[PDB]
Amino acid sequence: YLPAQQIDVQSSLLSDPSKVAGKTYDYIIAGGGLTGLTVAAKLTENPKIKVLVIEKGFYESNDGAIIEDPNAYGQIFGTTVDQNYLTVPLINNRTNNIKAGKGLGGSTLINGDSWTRPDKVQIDSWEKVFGMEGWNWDNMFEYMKKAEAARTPTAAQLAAGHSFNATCHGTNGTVQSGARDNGQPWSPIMKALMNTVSALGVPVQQDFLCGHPRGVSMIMNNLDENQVRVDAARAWLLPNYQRSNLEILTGQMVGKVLFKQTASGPQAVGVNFGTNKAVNFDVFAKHEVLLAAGSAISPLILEYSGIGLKSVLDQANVTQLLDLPVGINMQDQTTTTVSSRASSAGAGQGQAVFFANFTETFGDYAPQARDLLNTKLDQWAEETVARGGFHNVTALKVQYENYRNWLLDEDVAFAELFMDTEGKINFDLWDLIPFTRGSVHILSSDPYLWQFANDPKFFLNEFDLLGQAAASKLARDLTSQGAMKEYFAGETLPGYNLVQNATLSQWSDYVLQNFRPNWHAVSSCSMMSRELGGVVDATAKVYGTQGLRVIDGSIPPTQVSSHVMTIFYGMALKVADAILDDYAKSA
Amino acid sequence: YLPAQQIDVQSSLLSDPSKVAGKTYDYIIAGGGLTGLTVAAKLTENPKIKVLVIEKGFYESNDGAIIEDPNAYGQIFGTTVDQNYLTVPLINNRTNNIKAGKGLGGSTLINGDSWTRPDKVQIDSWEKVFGMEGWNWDNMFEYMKKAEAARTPTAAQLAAGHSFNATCHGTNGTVQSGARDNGQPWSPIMKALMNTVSALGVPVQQDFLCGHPRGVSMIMNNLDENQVRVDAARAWLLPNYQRSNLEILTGQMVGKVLFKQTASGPQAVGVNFGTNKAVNFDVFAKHEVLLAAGSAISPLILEYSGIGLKSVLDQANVTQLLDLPVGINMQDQTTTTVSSRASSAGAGQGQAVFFANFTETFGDYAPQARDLLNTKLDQWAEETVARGGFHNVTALKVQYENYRNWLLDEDVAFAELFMDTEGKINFDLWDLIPFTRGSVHILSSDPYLWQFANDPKFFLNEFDLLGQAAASKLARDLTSQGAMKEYFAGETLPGYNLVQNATLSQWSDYVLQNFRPNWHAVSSCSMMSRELGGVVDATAKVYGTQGLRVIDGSIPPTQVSSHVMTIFYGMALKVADAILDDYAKSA
Ligand SMILES: *[C@@H]1O[C@H](CO)[C@@H](O[C@@H]2O[C@H](CO)[C@@H](O[C@@H]3O[C@H](CO)[C@@H](O)[C@H](O[C@H]4O[C@H](CO)[C@@H](O)[C@H](O)[C@@H]4O[C@H]4O[C@H](CO)[C@@H](O)[C@H](O)[C@@H]4O)[C@@H]3O)[C@H](O)[C@H]2NC(C)=O)[C@H](O)[C@H]1NC(C)=O
Ligand SMILES: *[C@@H]1O[C@H](CO)[C@@H](O[C@@H]2O[C@H](CO)[C@@H](O[C@@H]3O[C@H](CO)[C@@H](O)[C@H](O[C@H]4O[C@H](CO)[C@@H](O)[C@H](O)[C@@H]4O[C@H]4O[C@H](CO)[C@@H](O)[C@H](O)[C@@H]4O)[C@@H]3O)[C@H](O)[C@H]2NC(C)=O)[C@H](O)[C@H]1NC(C)=O
Ligand SMILES: Cc1cc2nc3c(=O)[nH]c(=O)nc-3n(C[C@H](O)[C@H](O)[C@H](O)COP(=O)(O)OP(=O)(O)OC[C@H]3O[C@@H](n4cnc5c(N)ncnc54)[C@H](O)[C@@H]3O)c2cc1C
Ligand SMILES: Cc1cc2nc3c(=O)[nH]c(=O)nc-3n(C[C@H](O)[C@H](O)[C@H](O)COP(=O)(O)OP(=O)(O)OC[C@H]3O[C@@H](n4cnc5c(N)ncnc54)[C@H](O)[C@@H]3O)c2cc1C
Ligand SMILES: *[C@@H]1O[C@H](CO)[C@@H](O[C@@H]2O[C@H](CO)[C@@H](O)[C@H](O)[C@H]2NC(C)=O)[C@H](O)[C@H]1NC(C)=O
Ligand SMILES: *[C@@H]1O[C@H](CO)[C@@H](O[C@@H]2O[C@H](CO)[C@@H](O)[C@H](O)[C@H]2NC(C)=O)[C@H](O)[C@H]1NC(C)=O
Ligand SMILES: *[C@@H]1O[C@H](CO)[C@@H](O)[C@H](O)[C@H]1NC(C)=O
Ligand SMILES: *[C@@H]1O[C@H](CO)[C@@H](O)[C@H](O)[C@H]1NC(C)=O
Ligand SMILES: *[C@@H]1O[C@H](CO)[C@@H](O)[C@H](O)[C@H]1NC(C)=O
Ligand SMILES: *[C@@H]1O[C@H](CO)[C@@H](O)[C@H](O)[C@H]1NC(C)=O
Repeated sequence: YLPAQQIDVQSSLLSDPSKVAGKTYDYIIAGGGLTGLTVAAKLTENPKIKVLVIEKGFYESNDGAIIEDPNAYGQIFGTTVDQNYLTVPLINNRTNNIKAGKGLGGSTLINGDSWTRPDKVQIDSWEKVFGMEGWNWDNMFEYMKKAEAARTPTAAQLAAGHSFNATCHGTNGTVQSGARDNGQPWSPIMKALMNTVSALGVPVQQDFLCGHPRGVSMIMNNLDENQVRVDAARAWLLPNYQRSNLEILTGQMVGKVLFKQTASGPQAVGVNFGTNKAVNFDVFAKHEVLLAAGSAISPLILEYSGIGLKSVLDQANVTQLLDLPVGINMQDQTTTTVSSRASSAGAGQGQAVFFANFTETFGDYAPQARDLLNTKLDQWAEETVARGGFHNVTALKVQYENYRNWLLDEDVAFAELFMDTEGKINFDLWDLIPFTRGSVHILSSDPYLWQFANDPKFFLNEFDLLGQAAASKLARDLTSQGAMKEYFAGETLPGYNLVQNATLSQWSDYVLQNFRPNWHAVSSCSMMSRELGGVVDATAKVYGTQGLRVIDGSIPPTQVSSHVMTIFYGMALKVADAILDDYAKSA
Repeated sequence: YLPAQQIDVQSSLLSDPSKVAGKTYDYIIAGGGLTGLTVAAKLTENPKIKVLVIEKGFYESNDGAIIEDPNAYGQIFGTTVDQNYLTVPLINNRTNNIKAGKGLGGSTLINGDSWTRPDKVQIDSWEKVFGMEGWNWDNMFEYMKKAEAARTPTAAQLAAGHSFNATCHGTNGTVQSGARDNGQPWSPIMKALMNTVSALGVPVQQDFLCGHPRGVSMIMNNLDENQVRVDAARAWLLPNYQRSNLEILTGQMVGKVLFKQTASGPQAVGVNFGTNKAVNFDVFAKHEVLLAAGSAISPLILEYSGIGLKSVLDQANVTQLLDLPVGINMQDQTTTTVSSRASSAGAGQGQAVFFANFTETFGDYAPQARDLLNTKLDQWAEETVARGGFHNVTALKVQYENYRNWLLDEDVAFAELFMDTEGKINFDLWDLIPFTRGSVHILSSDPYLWQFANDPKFFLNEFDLLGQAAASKLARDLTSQGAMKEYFAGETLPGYNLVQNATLSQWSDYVLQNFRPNWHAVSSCSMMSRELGGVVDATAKVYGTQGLRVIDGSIPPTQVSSHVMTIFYGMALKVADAILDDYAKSA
């Protein structure tokens, strides 16, 4: 990594709210994150469309290594670029922190840069199970390829374990992708891990952009040729910020959507934005207001605007405009870490990802886990609804059956074991397919206080705890197994904190105390049929409203066995097309 | 509590940075918290003194119950009024959150409202040991009384356990103080606790405003007659915000102090403030720049400005202007909670505080603890300096000896067991007098990124851990002892998480995993002689600089066996007098 030249984009953007207050744009986008900027860029390709992006943070892509270098991952946490949202006290009786980016590019500023794609069956379920017409793998694959420009791996990258299936990578898109390569010798552990699991009959070197992410592979990252993080601002704003029809207001928060009443429901006419209950401004949209503030916030903006569950709104003292199941169905994953020291021979760079299916994760407990899936769905659905994770047991059962189908019938990756080397055998791992459903709701009426109860309800579903415990056990087992054993130089985490012969039950206890949110919450404004409990339709329009869409990570109706940037970019592009279709239909 | 109609002070304050950018004020106060507002109010009593307060947050005193009602304590955590600073990963390998207020009044907006005063010997040591002229109990007692307007407890409050030594309470000051009374029947547990410890020879009903806070008493709160939290904005800004010479810029952060080089060192000439590396402005001070951004932030502002330890500034890429031990010596306390359910008879409202001295805290381990204090000071001092908590072992040993003196010779309260009732026997407790010394340093040069390493170094000193373990055991033991037993309905925390017969060693392991910061960090810019490692002198001037003072919680050179609002108000008043003395000397 070399700190190259960075355009000071911020100095050409707006930071004075009085410059936009009371103005009228075609579209107002709340949140200049992944989806917000993608859509902003696509909308402003048409010179007649004036778009205002209101972003809480600022331009941070020129911050140097802490943002630009993928290898500095994590150092930005705790800075002003980290939203650092606080959850309610979780199952272990501690609040947890939600990492999320604050600044143009949102969480793409601070993420791990892992570039993989969901399983075809997961995206197909959006159309086939959730009724979202056109949201299927074939369509999304095209949009996902359209978003990226992949570079093929070098010889050393291939030898380290990379495997590139050229049919799955777009080569002409906006977001560059390629193998992370920090200049260090390649650790042999990625290959060792592949050799270990391939001896168990686990697929290896499947290209994770191809539709069936399974087994152990090295992955692409969203890095340019200079190994610079291609956050969404760099990809979509940097090239386009001089467009006169694209206005970016930084340092300001959208608090609520402004509506006018029509015969066909509330029509969004603008937003109230600002920084405080007494420092806020109205700004108007001729066409639509697009919420792209991230899955933790977009539901809140709706609730602050009077759209949400009456029970939530009443408690918050917000007059209800529309009853919609906003802020429920939220699905984040639980992450645990199993870390071991690698021998000197195992030193070097490299990450490998193991997308373990149901049986690989559960191993000898597979039969028992299968029995639970086959018999407890109704009970789990009832309990999830009872704790406020969802509102319609029948509709939730559909989701559970969908996940069950994936896990037992479709060989979908259940757990992701993310291995980092750099002198260790470090596994960050998470059960990808939670049965728990969480909630994210406002607690009071002033949007600028941002008083919310963000409750992912981790491990309130027993299967998620078992799944995480089994995945964690698997990481430990894999580390001192087969070819991996050669490089194993002692476990440090849990290390002495958990007996080496730990059973699934002991791992469960350990995991309950030592997990963190995966910070990949989705489905807080679920895009699914209204009858299934959706908040937004297939064009991301909030049901019962006009001129209002939620276009971010709040809308995926399911978790995916993948890193979400790819699908979110594809989703943002698809939604931009829908918005533009509507624009064209108004003359 | 009853929500009354509140004045919208925010609308009369500044939120546009362009309105102050480039102006010259007499004084610029970075941080409109407890000390910042107190000083700003005192300085602007003189109509010719133009003061600018730059506050990161806004006016929040009219937010309703979440701020105004002391009984809503903690609901504000996680909102925009909570700084929610992240520490580095602590001894338990978890980062922890630092609650701190963000808005006019700072942490007085979100605090527990406990109004108690330090021990006379602790304040006397500032002058006697640390060499800070005029900083002694007699002087501070008067200043502390001048800040407050106390109400005597009612008959019911007295019968519940209140006790007042009228000679210690100011009755004409600005911050009202009185018994919290939420209208509920008084729990009998405060009296039961007093009866329990009084059987053991522990003092009860000592007035904790009188100089020797010891034993179990009920305490005053900073509440007006309407039971409204008297935060510092309410007390000092609300009455005075129409002053034409008092300008408050909200929503902006001071990032660094601007200096002009003189013969006698750097002269502060103003500050750079704003919200981002590319969105910031300069504003100038004719007289002085006063840092009052809180003990977690003032040291950082100095470091961002080039004042601090070379090793820190080099790592952060900040050119050093002055080498001073900024951001070390930091002392926060560790808090643990021992919570038990109370029988129905113990129901009701009421808080009681046990200021436990050394022997009461350690009980049977007293002899062993005393041995540690008598023999390990030098070792601890070396180890504290080695881990970066301080820079001069000899000077640190002075602090250690001072603390040892307090504990062993002066009967100073060593641990505070803060009891809440309301259906429980809930003890939040902390060792008040830490031997550990933490650090708080910038990690990079952009102030607006706020990339820092806030490291309280909790439990890196063995005595602190022992002290916290012993205090925690004491809380458990007291709960089911003597008169307390009647109301004891079973422990819930640690409850099953720690065996009921837990030894001190088992408590230590427990405490290590289950503690939180007390959020009372002081001494990050210690007010002590330069030779002892001071950052500011007895008039709060940063050594080696002109026109620059640190006037907040960063400056107390020692922890105090008390809630700090009282002493911080007293300190701010004393510092205001020092500032005005200098103002007068410049014509
Ligand atoms: C906070 O986090 C830090 C950092 O992670 C924790 O500190 C690390 O703690 C781990 C232990 O949990 C420790 O790892 C040991 O390192 C030793 C080298 O100094 C190794 O000898 C040791 O290996 C043995 O134990 C492993 C774990 O059980 C086995 O996997 C391994 O094969 C080894 O087992 C052999 O030896 C043991 C002797 O204990 C014997 O009983 C076995 O049967 C077998 O013969 C560990 O790998 C790290 O060195 C620590 N330090 C750092 C910086 O990493 C700290 O514990 C955490 N604190 C809390 C409160 O959680
Ligand atoms: C997260 O926090 C929640 C909330 O605090 C935790 O849930 C609470 O957990 C505690 C236990 O740790 C539990 O308290 C028990 O409640 C029971 C009633 O429901 C009581 O019967 C029980 O009392 C016995 O145990 C206490 C603790 O040891 C003793 O102090 C007490 O005297 C009792 O012990 C006597 O009785 C038993 C048999 O009854 C005997 O064997 C003993 O030797 C002795 O004679 C506890 O008070 C709370 O009910 C839980 N729930 C709530 C809502 O508070 C949760 O565990 C935490 N989660 C994690 C992961 O840490
Ligand atoms: C720690 C972490 C690691 C991750 N690692 C990976 C990875 O390795 N691979 C991967 O593919 N994905 C990863 N992700 C996920 C990916 O970054 C997110 O899914 C993606 O950025 C979500 O896009 P979005 O548009 O939904 O929201 P975001 O990108 O979060 O953007 C939302 C934007 O809204 C702004 N905002 C918030 N509130 C308001 C308001 N009230 N008004 C105006 N603006 C507001 C925020 O500042 C932000 O810029 C990671 C995310 C995190 C947090
Ligand atoms: C959770 C909690 C509970 C507490 N309970 C009690 C109690 O019960 N009794 C008691 O006596 N004390 C209590 N305190 C302690 C008391 O509230 C604090 O000690 C006191 O407010 C510290 O005053 P200060 O002036 O140092 O800083 P603060 O009051 O914190 O004020 C600092 C101010 O600076 C602002 N600021 C921060 N960074 C910047 C920047 N870069 N530029 C401009 N402004 C900035 C902050 O927004 C804030 O308003 C508690 C504190 C906390 C956090
Ligand atoms: C999960 O993938 C495994 C491959 O790793 C699938 O195949 C079975 O693998 C298990 C152990 O890994 C073996 O016991 C079986 O013998 C394998 N099958 C055959 C035909 O050999 C397994 O089917 C996948 N699970 C699901 C639910 O799809
Ligand atoms: C801690 O306070 C205890 C009281 O709980 C002190 O003990 C009393 O000390 C006085 C002497 O000043 C004696 O007259 C009493 O008989 C003592 N006995 C007890 C156990 O009550 C104790 O001295 C204090 N400890 C320190 C270190 O000051
Ligand atoms: C290659 O990609 C195609 C889709 O284009 C997919 O069908 C096939 O399974 C992929 N193979 C591997 C090994 O990734
Ligand atoms: C509950 O969800 C099921 C499945 O979508 C649906 O058939 C039913 O209409 C929903 N119930 C109501 C009353 O909406
Ligand atoms: C009463 O307060 C005075 C200080 O004003 C103090 O000197 C005296 O000791 C106090 N009395 C008791 C009993 O604490
Ligand atoms: C170390 O501290 C001691 C005690 O204050 C002092 O005498 C000595 O001068 C200090 N520092 C230096 C620079 O040596």
